Amino acid sequence: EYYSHPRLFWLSQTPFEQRHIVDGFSFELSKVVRPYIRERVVDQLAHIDLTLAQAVAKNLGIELTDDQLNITPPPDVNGLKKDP
Amino acid sequence: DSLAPEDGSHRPAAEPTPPGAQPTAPGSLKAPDTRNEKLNSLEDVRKGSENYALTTNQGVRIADDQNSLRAGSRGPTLLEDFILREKITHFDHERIPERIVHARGSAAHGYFQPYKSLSDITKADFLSDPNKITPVFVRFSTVQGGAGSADTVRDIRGFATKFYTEEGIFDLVGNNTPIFFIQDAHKFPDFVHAVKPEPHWAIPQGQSAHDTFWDYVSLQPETLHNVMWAMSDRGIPRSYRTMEGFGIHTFRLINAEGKATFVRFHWKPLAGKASLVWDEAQKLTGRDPDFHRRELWEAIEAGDFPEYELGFQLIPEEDEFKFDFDLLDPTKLIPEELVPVQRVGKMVLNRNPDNFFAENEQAAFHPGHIVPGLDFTNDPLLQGRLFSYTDTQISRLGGPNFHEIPINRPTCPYHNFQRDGMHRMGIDTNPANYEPNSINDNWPRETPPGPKRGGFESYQERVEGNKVRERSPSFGEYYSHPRLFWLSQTPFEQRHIVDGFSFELSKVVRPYIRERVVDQLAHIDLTLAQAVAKNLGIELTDDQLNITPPPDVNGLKKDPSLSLYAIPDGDVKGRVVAILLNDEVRSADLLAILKALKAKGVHAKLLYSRMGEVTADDGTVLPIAATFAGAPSLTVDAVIVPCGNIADIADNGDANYYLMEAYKHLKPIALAGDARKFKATIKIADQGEEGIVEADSADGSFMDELLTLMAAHRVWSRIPKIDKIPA
Amino acid sequence: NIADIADNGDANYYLMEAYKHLKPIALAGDARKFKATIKIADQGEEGIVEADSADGSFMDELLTLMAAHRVWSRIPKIDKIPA
Amino acid sequence: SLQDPFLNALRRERVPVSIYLVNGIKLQGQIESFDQFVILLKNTVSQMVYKHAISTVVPSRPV
Amino acid sequence: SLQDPFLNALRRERVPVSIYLVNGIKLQGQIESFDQFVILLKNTVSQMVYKHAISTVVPSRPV
Amino acid sequence: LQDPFLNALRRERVPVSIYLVNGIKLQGQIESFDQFVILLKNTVSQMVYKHAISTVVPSRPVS
Amino acid sequence: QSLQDPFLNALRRERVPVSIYLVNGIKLQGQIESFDQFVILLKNTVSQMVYKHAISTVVPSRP
Ligand code: HEM
Repeated sequence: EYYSHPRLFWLSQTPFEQRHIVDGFSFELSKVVRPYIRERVVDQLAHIDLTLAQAVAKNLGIELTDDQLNITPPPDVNGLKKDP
Repeated sequence: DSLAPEDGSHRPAAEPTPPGAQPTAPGSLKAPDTRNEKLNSLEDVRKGSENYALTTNQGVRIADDQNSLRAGSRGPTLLEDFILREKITHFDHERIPERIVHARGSAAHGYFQPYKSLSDITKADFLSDPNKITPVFVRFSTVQGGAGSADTVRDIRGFATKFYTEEGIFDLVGNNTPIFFIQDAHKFPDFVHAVKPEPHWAIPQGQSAHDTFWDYVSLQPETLHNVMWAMSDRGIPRSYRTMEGFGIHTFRLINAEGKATFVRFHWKPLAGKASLVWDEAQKLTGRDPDFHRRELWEAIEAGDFPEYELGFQLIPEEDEFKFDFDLLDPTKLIPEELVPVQRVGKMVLNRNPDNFFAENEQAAFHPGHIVPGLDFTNDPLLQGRLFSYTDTQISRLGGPNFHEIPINRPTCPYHNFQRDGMHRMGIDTNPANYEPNSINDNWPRETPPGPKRGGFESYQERVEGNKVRERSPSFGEYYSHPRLFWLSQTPFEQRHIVDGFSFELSKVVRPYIRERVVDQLAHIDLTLAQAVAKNLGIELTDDQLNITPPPDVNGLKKDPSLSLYAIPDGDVKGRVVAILLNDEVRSADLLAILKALKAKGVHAKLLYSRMGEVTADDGTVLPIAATFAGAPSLTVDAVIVPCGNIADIADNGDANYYLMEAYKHLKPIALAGDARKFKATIKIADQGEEGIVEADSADGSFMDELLTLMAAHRVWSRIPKIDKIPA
Repeated sequence: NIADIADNGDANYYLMEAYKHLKPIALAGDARKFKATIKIADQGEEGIVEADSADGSFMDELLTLMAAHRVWSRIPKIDKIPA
Repeated sequence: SLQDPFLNALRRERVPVSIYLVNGIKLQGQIESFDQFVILLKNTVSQMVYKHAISTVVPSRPV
Repeated sequence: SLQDPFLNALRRERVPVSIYLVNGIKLQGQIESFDQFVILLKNTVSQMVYKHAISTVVPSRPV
Repeated sequence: LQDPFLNALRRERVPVSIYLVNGIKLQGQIESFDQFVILLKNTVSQMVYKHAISTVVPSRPVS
Repeated sequence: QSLQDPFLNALRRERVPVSIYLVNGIKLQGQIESFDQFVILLKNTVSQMVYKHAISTVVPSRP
């Protein structure tokens, strides 16, 4: 299982903390030269949270597809919606 | 279903291509056609990878490389997992000692050839025939910082060339200044400890701006000449391609009759001289600390081979004493006004290595690797160096057999009676391991010295004196060379020197050291000491103000060869320009921009607020290489902002600051059409200003004004205007 | 003597960088004229402590901003500043 | 004379060339002008090259 | 012919030049005057350069 | 003598070794000549000056 | 407009020490004893004769 922990992490973060995460990925990803890698990392992000993948994909100039937009988020972790 | 992209965009073109165009790649895959005898001799130890099975080092194919062998899908790891143990073990022992100094360094392959036979003055086989091509390996470097320190630090640069000649390896191990810090190798470690991080806490990294270094300087004025160079823009080059290189010591050339001629070696950059400015250099260590290593790598992939011209200062034996400093003192330069540099040949650096550890990290340069035709002098710093570069290999590269490491392997024959190191590769078949030996008819044999292909024999210099530990009195002059240096520099160059000292000195915590360094500066030039002392808040005393300047050097009041920018020889081929995009670039602007630049070999990188693409006004699709923040003005030589939807970027913090930083660092800026509204941020007048190219659109005229600013490297005239801008 | 530093590139940028990185800034008396560079309003702004002089109140507002570490509320306003 | 028909070609064709000097240096650019004694070689600037110091002219493509 | 206007402008404009000789030495300075056969290059002293020995004359910037 | 000898190499289209003053050895076939220059062919056609040539050596004998 | 004759005459007349760099890079020192169209007599400790076609540059040891 790969996604529910990232998700937990992400939803525990304050809004400004999440901008930072977004900008973190966008910055790093932008120095990956081979763009197919950028896409594949975005694809992973789609499985964690769609807000997140949208923001990053915007910043890299990527359109999430219909497929990607519909990806079911992973389960809560033991019924948790956040951990402060 | 394999993991490479379907369209093949994982794999770079085997073609000269610009910085950013392609992923970078090992020389043998990016430039397979480039060859030379060294690079082909390496073939036996290269390893490919495609269409091969993953295996243990012992040859066993691996089936699962994703798991330890455990008792159960959730049990302990077992000691019988030899695949895991080998894989981890090798990883565990990956690292070898970094260099004591010049640990941080960047290399490439290439070749050299002489312009004409030099047999008049030396029997050095590699200089015997202009048709003789000699493969080289060159490593440029900093001095102080560790192997993982920054590239653009204010330090000396090293410049080491290994010549793989037909009569042995010749190592030319030089720096980017023509003198050294110290006079006798016995104080080598003292100085190096003084500039290296402080021992209690390991601070600062690749910087001289600390207490101990200046403490030392202040107590050993022998250092001042080279410290001058360091503080100048010389100590923060633009590119390894854009600095001069020096052998420093006087050596000897020896010809077929045994005539000795003194010589000092030079590398002269066909790219010309160019250096950054401090704020730019310092902040660039943060924005891209691999800046030099990168620029070198890319320049080479891009076809912009770094070229340097090997030149000699030659001084006849009977001139030893004509100069009013000592030729053997390594803290003195030979002014080119008194001895000019004669270009002798040329070196081209035309291919990157395949593996950085294999080839760079393990290479061993040593100045005492000379050949017949060359010899040493009594320079007491050189004398020292001879000892150290052999010794240190024993622990850096693990033993006496370091010459067997592929990159270090000679390309001519090598045979002797030396047996048995650690990690011995060669398997000697000689029935004998000693000479004289009758059992193998004394092979291999001594070779009497001769015109070419002879034994090495030292020049039979007369030695007369007692066994003493004493500095030559003739070395006792410290100031006239600094003075010479300083008066050769342009006014803006001197501001930089001043600000150099002021900055460094300001991070010396113990103020009495600041005073003592100022006192030294007083003995070199009073202008200089005043400016620095002002900036540190020090009043020179009456005593200090009256200090007599040192003599001219052999009647010289300046030497233009010591300035970077006296006579600009700045060259645009290989340089890079930032193009600031908006979502609606006026295509015929851009067409003309890239077309002009391309004609003079100048690279562009198209930048935006985000990655991906934007579209031109005519619907040409413009791929973005990095964002404004991703590739700061630091990394480029100029900034161009074409017309279009200026509204898109007009209020963008990052695009504005791109320009403000660029302006503060004296870079050319070119604004077309509505882009001229950016003049507002750079607090420029509406009248215009020199260094800001502006027009309704980018045309013949617009581009030429810009490229011409670039041939001047920087806009020095801007200096007075930049203190008001807050960047 | 604010006049001393008022037009100094480095002192201004010190403030601009500090502001872009969401740090607390405190300006007494004529130092308030630096608000101009940070493109701050005359009304005030949260995260910029300001007053005729440094007193009990001035210092406490500042130290309290510090207990919050950074001025997160500033984020929306920083993209216009060019630092 | 064969010098000039050839030099003229290279000039009007703005072909890039490699001038090899007797001293063994290599020069590069585009031929801007020439007479009985010099060649002007265009790059960033123009440079005057003495034909007495030139050993060989090589074009970057046949003309 | 060409030498003359080229040299003349360098001088008149006081623009720094480099002069690469056949012996592999590179002289620098400002062109003071010339001749059928020589050039005077100003630095600390003026010095006399025999044209037969010059291979290229290289301006530091456009004229 | 220069023209009997050159024409013979040109007409027979024989490989020649041209050594220069610096010591460099060039190779190929002589396509045409002039009072001042020679055109040597192999990969590209290049223009050598006679003042820079030291010796022309035929790869094989002519009349 | 000859310059090389006034220049060389001035040097000898004032008996001022000079450096003469030859075409192979070699430095000669002395005072000019007298000269020709074709040679210079350089008085050092011995009077020696230097061919002008072999001289690159002539350098006064003062203005
Ligand atoms: C003359 C001034 C000097 C110059 C131009 C100079 C040049 C250098 C350069 C460029 C390197 C980096 C070599 C590389 O890329 O592998 C270096 C490394 C080294 N130098 Fe210095 N150096 C100087 C003074 C000294 C002195 C005085 C000593 C000791 C007395 C010393 C001992 C070393 C050692 C032991 C290494 C590196 C370890 C190794 O490569 O085996 N050098 N030298």
